Amino acid sequence: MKRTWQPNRRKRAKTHGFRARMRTPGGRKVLKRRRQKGRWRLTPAVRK
Amino acid sequence: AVKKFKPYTPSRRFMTVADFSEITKTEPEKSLVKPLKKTGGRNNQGRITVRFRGGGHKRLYRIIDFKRWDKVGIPAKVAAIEYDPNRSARIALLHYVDGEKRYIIAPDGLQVGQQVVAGPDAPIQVGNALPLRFIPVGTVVHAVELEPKKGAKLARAAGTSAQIQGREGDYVILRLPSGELRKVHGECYATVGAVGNADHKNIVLGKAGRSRWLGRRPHVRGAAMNPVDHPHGGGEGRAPRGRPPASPWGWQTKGLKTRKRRKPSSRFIIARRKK
RNA sequence: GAGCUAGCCCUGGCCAGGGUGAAGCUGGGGUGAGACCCAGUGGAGGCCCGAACCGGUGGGGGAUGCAAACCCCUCGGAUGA
RNA sequence: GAAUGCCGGCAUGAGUAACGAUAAAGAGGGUGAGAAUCCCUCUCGCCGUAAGCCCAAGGGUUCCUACGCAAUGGUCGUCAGCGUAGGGUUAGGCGGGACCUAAGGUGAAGCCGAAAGGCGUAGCCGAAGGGCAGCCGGUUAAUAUUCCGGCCCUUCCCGCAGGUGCGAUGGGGGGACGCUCUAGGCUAGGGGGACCGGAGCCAUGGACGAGCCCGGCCAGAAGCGCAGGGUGGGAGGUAGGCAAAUCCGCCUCCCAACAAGCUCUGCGUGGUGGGGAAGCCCGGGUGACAACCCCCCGAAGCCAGGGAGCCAAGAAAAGCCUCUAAGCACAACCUGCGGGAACCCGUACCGCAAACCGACACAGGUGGGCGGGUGCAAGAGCACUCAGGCGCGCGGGAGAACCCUCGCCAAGGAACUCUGCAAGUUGGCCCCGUAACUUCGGGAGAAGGGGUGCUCCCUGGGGUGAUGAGCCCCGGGGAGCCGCAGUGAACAGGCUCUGGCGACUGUUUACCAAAAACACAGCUCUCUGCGAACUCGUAAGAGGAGGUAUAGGGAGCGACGCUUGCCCGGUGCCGGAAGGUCAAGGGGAGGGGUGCAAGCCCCGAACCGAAGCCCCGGUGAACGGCGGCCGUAACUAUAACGGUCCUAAGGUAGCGAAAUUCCUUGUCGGGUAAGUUCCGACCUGCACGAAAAGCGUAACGACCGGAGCGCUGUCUCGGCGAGGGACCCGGUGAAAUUGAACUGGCCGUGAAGAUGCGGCCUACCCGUGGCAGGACGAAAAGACCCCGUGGAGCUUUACUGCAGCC
RNA sequence: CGAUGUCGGCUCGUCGCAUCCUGGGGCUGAAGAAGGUCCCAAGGGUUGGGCUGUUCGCCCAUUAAAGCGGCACGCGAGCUG
RNA sequence: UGGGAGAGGGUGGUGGAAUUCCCGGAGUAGCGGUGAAAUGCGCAGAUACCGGGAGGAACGCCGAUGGCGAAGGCAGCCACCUGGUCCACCCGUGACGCUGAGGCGCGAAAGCGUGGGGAGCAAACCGGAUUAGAUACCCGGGUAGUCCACGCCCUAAACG
RNA sequence: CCGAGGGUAGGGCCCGUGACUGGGGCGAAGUCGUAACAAGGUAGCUGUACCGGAAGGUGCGGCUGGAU
Ligand SMILES: [K+]
Ligand SMILES: [Mg+2]
Ligand SMILES: [Mg+2]
Ligand SMILES: [Mg+2]
Ligand SMILES: [Mg+2]
Ligand SMILES: [Mg+2]
Ligand SMILES: [Mg+2]
Ligand SMILES: [Mg+2]
Ligand SMILES: [Mg+2]
Ligand SMILES: [Mg+2]
Ligand SMILES: [Mg+2]
Ligand SMILES: [Mg+2]
Ligand SMILES: [Mg+2]
Ligand SMILES: [Mg+2]
Ligand SMILES: [Mg+2]
Ligand SMILES: [Mg+2]
Ligand SMILES: [Mg+2]
Ligand SMILES: [Mg+2]
Ligand SMILES: [Mg+2]
Ligand SMILES: [Mg+2]
Ligand SMILES: [Mg+2]
Ligand SMILES: [Mg+2]
Ligand SMILES: [Mg+2]
Ligand SMILES: [Mg+2]
Ligand SMILES: [Mg+2]
Ligand SMILES: [Mg+2]
Ligand SMILES: [Mg+2]
Ligand SMILES: [Mg+2]
Ligand SMILES: [Mg+2]
Ligand SMILES: [Mg+2]
Ligand SMILES: [Mg+2]
Ligand SMILES: [Mg+2]
Ligand SMILES: [Mg+2]
Ligand SMILES: [Mg+2]
Ligand SMILES: [Mg+2]
Ligand SMILES: [Mg+2]
Ligand SMILES: [Mg+2]
Ligand SMILES: [Mg+2]
Ligand SMILES: [Mg+2]
Ligand SMILES: [Mg+2]
Ligand SMILES: [Mg+2]
Ligand SMILES: [Mg+2]
Ligand SMILES: [Mg+2]
Ligand SMILES: [Mg+2]
Ligand SMILES: [Mg+2]
Ligand SMILES: [Mg+2]
Ligand SMILES: [Mg+2]
Ligand SMILES: [Mg+2]
Ligand SMILES: [Mg+2]
Ligand SMILES: [Mg+2]
Ligand SMILES: [Mg+2]
Ligand SMILES: [Mg+2]
Ligand SMILES: [Mg+2]
Ligand SMILES: [Mg+2]
Ligand SMILES: [Mg+2]
Ligand SMILES: [Mg+2]
Ligand SMILES: [Mg+2]
Ligand SMILES: [Mg+2]
Ligand SMILES: [Mg+2]
Ligand SMILES: [Mg+2]
Ligand SMILES: [Mg+2]
Ligand SMILES: [Mg+2]
Ligand SMILES: [Mg+2]
Ligand SMILES: [Mg+2]
Ligand SMILES: [Mg+2]
Ligand SMILES: [Mg+2]
Ligand SMILES: [Mg+2]
Ligand SMILES: [Mg+2]
Ligand SMILES: [Mg+2]
Ligand SMILES: [Mg+2]
Ligand SMILES: [Mg+2]
Ligand SMILES: [Mg+2]
Ligand SMILES: [Mg+2]
Ligand SMILES: [Mg+2]
Ligand SMILES: [Mg+2]
Ligand SMILES: [Mg+2]
Ligand SMILES: [Mg+2]
Ligand SMILES: [Mg+2]
Ligand SMILES: [Mg+2]
Ligand SMILES: [Mg+2]
Ligand SMILES: [Mg+2]
Ligand SMILES: [Mg+2]
Ligand SMILES: [Mg+2]
Ligand SMILES: [Mg+2]
Ligand SMILES: [Mg+2]
Ligand SMILES: [Mg+2]
Ligand SMILES: [Mg+2]
Ligand SMILES: [Mg+2]
Ligand SMILES: [Mg+2]
Ligand SMILES: [Mg+2]
Ligand SMILES: [Mg+2]
Ligand SMILES: [Mg+2]
Ligand SMILES: [Mg+2]
Ligand SMILES: [Mg+2]
Ligand SMILES: [Mg+2]
Ligand SMILES: [Mg+2]
Ligand SMILES: [Mg+2]
Ligand SMILES: [Mg+2]
Ligand SMILES: [Mg+2]
Ligand SMILES: [Mg+2]
Ligand SMILES: [Mg+2]
Ligand SMILES: [Mg+2]
Ligand SMILES: [Mg+2]
Ligand SMILES: [Mg+2]
Ligand SMILES: [Mg+2]
Ligand SMILES: [Mg+2]
Ligand SMILES: [Mg+2]
Ligand SMILES: [Mg+2]
Ligand SMILES: [Mg+2]
Ligand SMILES: [Mg+2]
Ligand SMILES: [Mg+2]
Ligand SMILES: [Mg+2]
Ligand SMILES: [Mg+2]
Ligand SMILES: [Mg+2]
Ligand SMILES: [Mg+2]
Ligand SMILES: [Mg+2]
Ligand SMILES: [Mg+2]
Ligand SMILES: [Mg+2]
Ligand SMILES: [Mg+2]
Ligand SMILES: [Mg+2]
Ligand SMILES: [Mg+2]
Ligand SMILES: [Mg+2]
Ligand SMILES: [Mg+2]
Ligand SMILES: [Mg+2]
Ligand SMILES: [Mg+2]
Ligand SMILES: [Mg+2]
Ligand SMILES: [Mg+2]
Ligand SMILES: [Mg+2]
Ligand SMILES: [Mg+2]
Ligand SMILES: [Mg+2]
Ligand SMILES: [Mg+2]
Ligand SMILES: [Mg+2]
Ligand SMILES: [Mg+2]
Ligand SMILES: [Mg+2]
Ligand SMILES: [Mg+2]
Ligand SMILES: [Mg+2]
Ligand SMILES: [Mg+2]
Ligand SMILES: [Mg+2]
Ligand SMILES: [Mg+2]
Ligand SMILES: [Mg+2]
Ligand SMILES: [Mg+2]
Ligand SMILES: [Mg+2]
Ligand SMILES: [Mg+2]
Ligand SMILES: [Mg+2]
Ligand SMILES: [Mg+2]
Ligand SMILES: [Mg+2]
Ligand SMILES: [Mg+2]
Ligand SMILES: [Mg+2]
Ligand SMILES: [Mg+2]
Ligand SMILES: [Mg+2]
Ligand SMILES: [Mg+2]
Ligand SMILES: [Mg+2]
Ligand SMILES: [Mg+2]
Ligand SMILES: [Mg+2]
Ligand SMILES: [Mg+2]
Ligand SMILES: [Mg+2]
Ligand SMILES: [Mg+2]
Ligand SMILES: [Mg+2]
Ligand SMILES: [Mg+2]
Ligand SMILES: [Mg+2]
Ligand SMILES: [Mg+2]
Ligand SMILES: [Mg+2]
Ligand SMILES: [Mg+2]
Ligand SMILES: [Mg+2]
Ligand SMILES: [Mg+2]
Ligand SMILES: [Mg+2]
Ligand SMILES: [Mg+2]
Ligand SMILES: [Mg+2]
Ligand SMILES: [Mg+2]
Ligand SMILES: [Mg+2]
Ligand SMILES: [Mg+2]
Ligand SMILES: [Mg+2]
Ligand SMILES: [Mg+2]
Ligand SMILES: [Mg+2]
Ligand SMILES: [Mg+2]
Ligand SMILES: [Mg+2]
Ligand SMILES: [Mg+2]
Ligand SMILES: [Mg+2]
Ligand SMILES: [Mg+2]
Ligand SMILES: [Mg+2]
Ligand SMILES: [Mg+2]
Ligand SMILES: [Mg+2]
Ligand SMILES: [Mg+2]
Ligand SMILES: [Mg+2]
Ligand SMILES: [Mg+2]
Ligand SMILES: [Mg+2]
Ligand SMILES: [Mg+2]
Ligand SMILES: [Mg+2]
Ligand SMILES: [Mg+2]
Ligand SMILES: [Mg+2]
Ligand SMILES: [Mg+2]
Ligand SMILES: [Mg+2]
Ligand SMILES: [Mg+2]
Ligand SMILES: [Mg+2]
Ligand SMILES: [Mg+2]
Ligand SMILES: [Mg+2]
Ligand SMILES: [Mg+2]
Ligand SMILES: [Mg+2]
Ligand SMILES: [Mg+2]
Ligand SMILES: [Mg+2]
Ligand SMILES: [Mg+2]
Ligand SMILES: [Mg+2]
Ligand SMILES: [Mg+2]
Ligand SMILES: [Mg+2]
Ligand SMILES: [Mg+2]
Ligand SMILES: [Mg+2]
Ligand SMILES: [Mg+2]
Ligand SMILES: [Mg+2]
Ligand SMILES: [Mg+2]
Ligand SMILES: [Mg+2]
Ligand SMILES: [Mg+2]
Ligand SMILES: [Mg+2]
Ligand SMILES: [Mg+2]
Ligand SMILES: [Mg+2]
Ligand SMILES: [Mg+2]
Ligand SMILES: [Mg+2]
Ligand SMILES: [Mg+2]
Ligand SMILES: [Mg+2]
Ligand SMILES: [Mg+2]
Ligand SMILES: [Mg+2]
Ligand SMILES: [Mg+2]
Ligand SMILES: [Mg+2]
Ligand SMILES: [Mg+2]
Ligand SMILES: [Mg+2]
Ligand SMILES: [Mg+2]
Ligand SMILES: [Mg+2]
Ligand SMILES: [Mg+2]
Ligand SMILES: [Mg+2]
Ligand SMILES: [Mg+2]
Ligand SMILES: [Mg+2]
Ligand SMILES: [Mg+2]
Ligand SMILES: [Mg+2]
Ligand SMILES: [Mg+2]
Ligand SMILES: [Mg+2]
Ligand SMILES: [Mg+2]
Ligand SMILES: [Mg+2]
Ligand SMILES: [Mg+2]
Ligand SMILES: [Mg+2]
Ligand SMILES: [Mg+2]
Ligand SMILES: [Mg+2]
Ligand SMILES: [Mg+2]
Ligand SMILES: [Mg+2]
Ligand SMILES: [Mg+2]
Ligand SMILES: [Mg+2]
Ligand SMILES: [Mg+2]
Ligand SMILES: [Mg+2]
Ligand SMILES: [Mg+2]
Ligand SMILES: [Mg+2]
Ligand SMILES: [Mg+2]
Ligand SMILES: [Mg+2]
Ligand SMILES: [Mg+2]
Ligand SMILES: [Mg+2]
Ligand SMILES: [Mg+2]
Ligand SMILES: [Mg+2]
Ligand SMILES: [Mg+2]
Ligand SMILES: [Mg+2]
Ligand SMILES: [Mg+2]
Ligand SMILES: [Mg+2]
Ligand SMILES: [Mg+2]
Ligand SMILES: [Mg+2]
Ligand SMILES: [Mg+2]
Ligand SMILES: [Mg+2]
Ligand SMILES: [Mg+2]
Ligand SMILES: [Mg+2]
Ligand SMILES: [Mg+2]
């Protein structure tokens, strides 16, 4: 049947992307924390 | 004269439509339409604030002239009577001798080809607009400004009218569509005559699809819900109210007056409504 | 977190074929004039049958499955909410 | 040593289930150490509104080639979407950007918020919508509307020439629009030809033929032809389109009006460039100087911004045209021609799937376009087939039980069973014919029947064409032929009567309920005078609504018909400028602390003092409620009638053993051989009853009862047969579970149901296929139940608060 | 209670005997025939249907007879639901 | 042809009396109702009086033993539209007539449907009295209805 | 071919019968009340509507076949 993951590059970048995170207190904390944690990617990869 | 249908579907048995016979133009004046932003009942938060709205036919808004004192003394010709989907009344297209074109709502009896005019000296004729002080007591009247130069506010729906009943200082007494007796300032403009298309009220939508075409989505009785949803929700089997009938938000809904008490305009309502 | 799902907004797309034959129109009759009747024209409808499409009624299978809801047969809607 | 402990390793089950659609295989020849599985050939089967082809999304090198086979591949592997390497994606015209705006998002102005932040006009962003210039063929192992060829085209820059009041982010026009139906003319596509071109062919009884087989085009600028779309012309006035305006709007006059003219597309033609089958031979070469013609069918596509009708009344902005303003008229713009200039990103490949979403090469899911032929009334249905693509990545045998999917069945025909569950029956088209009832539409495909193939003859109309031939479409009659059977295969209702519920089409518990539940038109009550009420928000601000009482919110009822009785004492809501109570506050009688005192300080009576409450009224489609006992008639029985107690008032009409009836299978009637169900009645209604509506109701229903006809493997009552498994052999090889086990029966005993204790009995050791009685078998720390001063949802006249409102 | 699945039906039986029938008997208010009642006896047998989920029961038509109980109200790792 | 009388019909408008309600004023201890009363209304200021206003319905006197219409029926006043009818003259047509099964139209009240309207009146209903009872008569309330438009109903002691 | 008739199916009309139900007629001495006849003690009658154990009552409009 129809599953829950329906990839969509525009939806991925616009929802979880770098610029969505920086435009919001919570998202900037998500960036702060993933940097402190030393994540290799701060943001989901989408090819655009 | 509402038009019936033969019962050749279950829904056509009761469905009635307007006759549209007063209509002489069937596409709007391009320079007077603009897109009507459909809301679904949602405010600027995205939140539903008026339940069960949405999904009705697309409409363009006809810009209507509810002032009519921008062009005092300039006569106009009535060029057409058109369908307006944004109101119950029909609208009338006016050609001013200016060349300027404007929509007013079509009073009852207005005939294509006649002239109308606005101002303190206008004849007392169906279609004409005067400040209230110059309209003779007894006159049936519509599209009544409620405060000078703020725009026509009262008696705009199909068939409605206000009657001038008397005068008192700067104010005149109106019997509003609802029966209420209210002082309105004399400088407030009104238009002579009742609003047209009085058969509107006798339309029988006939089926649920018709409500859907108007942007009306199904209304769910609180008695059909659960207690998390509504004061009337719950109960094994069917259930009477079991408490004073209440809204979704808890407040009582049979009799409870809701006009704010200390409202400055109370000094101007003479007698609350009738019937 | 509304890339699932629920609702709404904006902008596009889709619905083989067959059937029924509303109003109106025209003519004929009718009458004081009419209502009205008749025939032709017409092509209405949350109209009918049925694919796509959307469903999920009953039964059988499946039950460490092909599948964490599927398969077969059957069945509902299919110009409309 | 235990924690259903944690991490890891390794066992058991077991060579067991399984190896993922039952569309299907066989052989020969290659290659290789090795071949059912790789390659080639021939035979066979499967898809063909796809299981083929082209887009988009998503994926991201999987594409092509060489070399490989450890692992991945459910077996094998020499093969591969796998490993290593090399190569491969070429655009002014395709898509997107250097254009436009939609929702929405953002946001100079501005507004609001403890902070964070929330709003918000313009503007900006934002596309699968608007707008915009490339078609046909060739080439690569792999890209191509991109490279090449041929023919076309756009914008920008500069120039030359001609022309003009040139000039805009401003004004105006235009862009610019719905649904259903649809005309004319075309094209796409397809059928046929005795015509043109073609390698060949004559089989096996016949055919050298008007034979078989194959093909008979595609693009194309200007011009012209055809079909359409768009559009009046002139003058005078002018106060409107937030400056101006010759524009546009409005008024008047004149000429034109199915037209014409001008303009723009579509199609045809068109200089020219291409392509070009079968077969034969080895992707290619031939065929081939290939031919490239005629007739017919014909779109849902094109002309298009076409036409008609209808109500629910159908985006915006730019490009573009016109108008003028600053300006500038040496400029500038329009037109024609010439030269120059023309950037960024995508382009491989999969794409209904082994490359996307489902942990898997997963029977699931995934939007748009093309989707050929013949027959079946039509069609995208169905059968078979084209082009094209496949046989589904374990096989070989055997022909047990049993299971699955399937076929048939003597006599019977629902006797099966909770139930005709299931499966039969019926089944398309044509014609005949069709009841109660009805809201006059319907019920209706009611029911029930007859026809249906092929041949010959006569004959009617229509389209194309010419008015004819041909082609093509719709028919009428007559005479016959065959078989068991002519919608001969595939696809295609069983029917009727009678109840309950719900009017109806719709909607719902994604994944155990599709319903009588929700919704629904419609009815009523109620709130709401507009800065509405109401809703979200601390607010600003929104929605309501650019609406205005024929409107908007809330509530109940639920088409329609006939109706909806009595009670306002309690609760609610509505009304009541009196009275009673009533907080802060006003007032200050009268005290008190202190000080030498002026003072300073604290308490404080009457009285005045809001909402609320009390109190007085109203109000039922507001919350709700609508009695008891005893007696009585000239047979009896029963009480129209009476007595009395109580109530705020004692249930009306209608209906009633009911989706409600306890006693109950009430009683009587019907249906049946027989009827706890069903239907119709009766009424002592445990415990109907009038908008939580009452009683009905045509039509409707995958709703739930009862009955009958038809027909059946449901059954008496089972038999046979098919295929896929089960079974045997080769290959690969799990799982839950498991204290250890050397693990029998009875009668007893035992924590009360013993392989394990006692006595007796029986029993050589180990397997395979089967069956499920036990191992209180597995699974899941029982959902029931109780317990915990455990939790959560919900309610209210429980408590106590808060928002909100007064 | 770290689970002993709970009515009825179907299938499949097996057992007890306080015996429904068949066999053998005594007493009889046993003429005969048919019964009544008790004794012995478990070898076998003990029907088909209507109603209801029903067990049971009632009814229809038969019968030699239409027996009563146990087996976790026998039997859901056998089926139904 | 010339004239007449008339509540004949339809439409539009419009006048004054009275009632009820509302607002202001003034005033206070009852009003109302009957056979008598009670319910009811009234110190929260009723009744009685004055002024203002809203609204509906019916038109006093004239008015009659009157008039008109086929009937049912028709009454303030104005205008418009329209019917029947009588008289005069003796002008025109030349029996063109009478009745009339069917058909068609009209048809008081009440009633019904969809809207509107609602002052007074008033089935139902509530209460107070009366009575053995009083589902009546009388009294206080009161909803349909009575009024308008359109569409039905088609009855009558529709009688002379 | 037609054809008595037979069979399948569906209609129409009439007759009988049916739990139960509706009123109607009649029947020496039942119960309730007193609606009409007199102004019948509220003049009666009337078509319609609504209500009530029952006759009846009430509303609307009509008739005199109403008395004084
Ligand atoms: K329980
Ligand atoms: Mg889904
Ligand atoms: Mg889907
Ligand atoms: Mg998605
Ligand atoms: Mg995307
Ligand atoms: Mg996207
Ligand atoms: Mg997206
Ligand atoms: Mg976002
Ligand atoms: Mg982002
Ligand atoms: Mg911050
Ligand atoms: Mg920060
Ligand atoms: Mg990571
Ligand atoms: Mg790094
Ligand atoms: Mg992130
Ligand atoms: Mg109708
Ligand atoms: Mg009709
Ligand atoms: Mg109109
Ligand atoms: Mg516009
Ligand atoms: Mg808006
Ligand atoms: Mg916004
Ligand atoms: Mg709301
Ligand atoms: Mg809404
Ligand atoms: Mg309108
Ligand atoms: Mg409106
Ligand atoms: Mg005012
Ligand atoms: Mg209308
Ligand atoms: Mg209405
Ligand atoms: Mg609408
Ligand atoms: Mg509604
Ligand atoms: Mg509802
Ligand atoms: Mg509920
Ligand atoms: Mg519920
Ligand atoms: Mg919630
Ligand atoms: Mg709550
Ligand atoms: Mg609640
Ligand atoms: Mg409740
Ligand atoms: Mg409930
Ligand atoms: Mg209940
Ligand atoms: Mg419920
Ligand atoms: Mg109930
Ligand atoms: Mg209650
Ligand atoms: Mg409440
Ligand atoms: Mg409130
Ligand atoms: Mg009011
Ligand atoms: Mg369709
Ligand atoms: Mg026709
Ligand atoms: Mg027409
Ligand atoms: Mg339909
Ligand atoms: Mg049909
Ligand atoms: Mg299913
Ligand atoms: Mg589904
Ligand atoms: Mg089935
Ligand atoms: Mg299974
Ligand atoms: Mg499952
Ligand atoms: Mg399936
Ligand atoms: Mg199927
Ligand atoms: Mg079907
Ligand atoms: Mg269809
Ligand atoms: Mg259908
Ligand atoms: Mg230990
Ligand atoms: Mg351990
Ligand atoms: Mg543990
Ligand atoms: Mg562990
Ligand atoms: Mg390790
Ligand atoms: Mg481990
Ligand atoms: Mg291991
Ligand atoms: Mg071991
Ligand atoms: Mg092993
Ligand atoms: Mg092995
Ligand atoms: Mg085993
Ligand atoms: Mg397995
Ligand atoms: Mg498997
Ligand atoms: Mg598997
Ligand atoms: Mg299959
Ligand atoms: Mg095979
Ligand atoms: Mg082979
Ligand atoms: Mg091999
Ligand atoms: Mg090998
Ligand atoms: Mg091969
Ligand atoms: Mg061969
Ligand atoms: Mg095909
Ligand atoms: Mg991937
Ligand atoms: Mg390998
Ligand atoms: Mg190897
Ligand atoms: Mg290998
Ligand atoms: Mg290696
Ligand atoms: Mg492997
Ligand atoms: Mg695999
Ligand atoms: Mg090799
Ligand atoms: Mg690897
Ligand atoms: Mg490549
Ligand atoms: Mg190019
Ligand atoms: Mg571009
Ligand atoms: Mg640039
Ligand atoms: Mg954006
Ligand atoms: Mg953009
Ligand atoms: Mg675009
Ligand atoms: Mg081109
Ligand atoms: Mg190359
Ligand atoms: Mg210019
Ligand atoms: Mg337009
Ligand atoms: Mg438009
Ligand atoms: Mg559009
Ligand atoms: Mg339409
Ligand atoms: Mg072409
Ligand atoms: Mg063809
Ligand atoms: Mg000017
Ligand atoms: Mg075009
Ligand atoms: Mg050559
Ligand atoms: Mg189409
Ligand atoms: Mg078009
Ligand atoms: Mg058009
Ligand atoms: Mg815009
Ligand atoms: Mg200048
Ligand atoms: Mg110059
Ligand atoms: Mg020029
Ligand atoms: Mg650039
Ligand atoms: Mg690039
Ligand atoms: Mg490419
Ligand atoms: Mg698929
Ligand atoms: Mg597709
Ligand atoms: Mg693939
Ligand atoms: Mg997942
Ligand atoms: Mg995996
Ligand atoms: Mg595979
Ligand atoms: Mg797959
Ligand atoms: Mg073909
Ligand atoms: Mg067919
Ligand atoms: Mg295969
Ligand atoms: Mg397949
Ligand atoms: Mg074998
Ligand atoms: Mg199968
Ligand atoms: Mg067969
Ligand atoms: Mg056979
Ligand atoms: Mg048989
Ligand atoms: Mg039978
Ligand atoms: Mg039979
Ligand atoms: Mg049966
Ligand atoms: Mg069932
Ligand atoms: Mg069939
Ligand atoms: Mg019948
Ligand atoms: Mg019939
Ligand atoms: Mg019937
Ligand atoms: Mg019936
Ligand atoms: Mg009918
Ligand atoms: Mg038939
Ligand atoms: Mg025949
Ligand atoms: Mg034949
Ligand atoms: Mg023969
Ligand atoms: Mg069918
Ligand atoms: Mg329902
Ligand atoms: Mg329904
Ligand atoms: Mg119902
Ligand atoms: Mg109904
Ligand atoms: Mg309904
Ligand atoms: Mg439907
Ligand atoms: Mg469900
Ligand atoms: Mg569920
Ligand atoms: Mg659930
Ligand atoms: Mg679920
Ligand atoms: Mg299910
Ligand atoms: Mg359903
Ligand atoms: Mg529901
Ligand atoms: Mg309904
Ligand atoms: Mg209703
Ligand atoms: Mg209403
Ligand atoms: Mg709030
Ligand atoms: Mg705050
Ligand atoms: Mg707004
Ligand atoms: Mg409303
Ligand atoms: Mg409902
Ligand atoms: Mg309901
Ligand atoms: Mg009460
Ligand atoms: Mg009260
Ligand atoms: Mg009360
Ligand atoms: Mg209660
Ligand atoms: Mg109570
Ligand atoms: Mg009643
Ligand atoms: Mg009963
Ligand atoms: Mg009942
Ligand atoms: Mg029930
Ligand atoms: Mg009950
Ligand atoms: Mg019972
Ligand atoms: Mg019972
Ligand atoms: Mg019984
Ligand atoms: Mg019987
Ligand atoms: Mg009884
Ligand atoms: Mg009751
Ligand atoms: Mg209720
Ligand atoms: Mg019904
Ligand atoms: Mg009826
Ligand atoms: Mg019915
Ligand atoms: Mg249904
Ligand atoms: Mg259903
Ligand atoms: Mg049956
Ligand atoms: Mg039967
Ligand atoms: Mg069988
Ligand atoms: Mg077999
Ligand atoms: Mg062997
Ligand atoms: Mg092996
Ligand atoms: Mg392996
Ligand atoms: Mg051991
Ligand atoms: Mg051992
Ligand atoms: Mg052992
Ligand atoms: Mg043993
Ligand atoms: Mg024991
Ligand atoms: Mg034992
Ligand atoms: Mg032992
Ligand atoms: Mg031992
Ligand atoms: Mg021992
Ligand atoms: Mg032992
Ligand atoms: Mg022992
Ligand atoms: Mg033994
Ligand atoms: Mg074995
Ligand atoms: Mg075995
Ligand atoms: Mg076992
Ligand atoms: Mg077992
Ligand atoms: Mg087994
Ligand atoms: Mg145990
Ligand atoms: Mg066991
Ligand atoms: Mg066990
Ligand atoms: Mg489990
Ligand atoms: Mg636990
Ligand atoms: Mg536990
Ligand atoms: Mg548990
Ligand atoms: Mg529970
Ligand atoms: Mg317990
Ligand atoms: Mg406690
Ligand atoms: Mg405790
Ligand atoms: Mg607790
Ligand atoms: Mg337990
Ligand atoms: Mg356990
Ligand atoms: Mg248990
Ligand atoms: Mg367990
Ligand atoms: Mg059985
Ligand atoms: Mg014996
Ligand atoms: Mg025996
Ligand atoms: Mg025995
Ligand atoms: Mg039984
Ligand atoms: Mg039992
Ligand atoms: Mg029983
Ligand atoms: Mg037993
Ligand atoms: Mg025992
Ligand atoms: Mg027991
Ligand atoms: Mg028991
Ligand atoms: Mg048992
Ligand atoms: Mg059992
Ligand atoms: Mg089971
Ligand atoms: Mg069981
Ligand atoms: Mg078990
Ligand atoms: Mg067991
Ligand atoms: Mg007093
Ligand atoms: Mg006083
Ligand atoms: Mg009034
Ligand atoms: Mg004469
Ligand atoms: Mg003469
Ligand atoms: Mg009448
Ligand atoms: Mg009384
Ligand atoms: Mg007395
Ligand atoms: Mg009244
Ligand atoms: Mg008379
Ligand atoms: Mg009397
Ligand atoms: Mg008397
Ligand atoms: Mg009397
Ligand atoms: Mg009365």
